[PDB]
This record gives sequence, C-alpha cells and structure tokens, in this order.
Amino acid sequence: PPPVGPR
Amino acid sequence: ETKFVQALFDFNPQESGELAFKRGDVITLINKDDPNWWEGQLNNRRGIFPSNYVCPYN
Repeated sequence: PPPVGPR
Repeated sequence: ETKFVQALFDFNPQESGELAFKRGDVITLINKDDPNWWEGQLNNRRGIFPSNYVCPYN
C-alpha cells in the first residue's frame, strides 16, 4: 500500500 | 463514456472531503484533472482520493 501524497 | 477505476488497496480518509473505499471496490470517476487527487462517487458518497491507490476498470 503506497503512501498517500501531500494533501 | 463514463469512466471507472478499481481500488488496489483500502483507503481510510485522513481529512474531510475524502472518499473512503476498500480494495476491489469500483469507483466512478467525476474528475481526473489533478494527477494526484482524483474525484469520484461510490454509491452515496463522493470525494477525492489518491490516484496511486487505483487503476482503470472500465
């Protein structure tokens, strides 16, 4: 599960 | 043509306005303009999600 990028 | 995408992994929203989904769920694309955050609908819900968590379905 890849990391969620900048919001 | 109405575009769809399927969930690769589960995605639990961290902020408001984000769409929650389980892997295997088929999401309907509303907006795909931003390369990172796409917007879609999953039954009742509507919101943005990480594009790297999905891939094409239909």
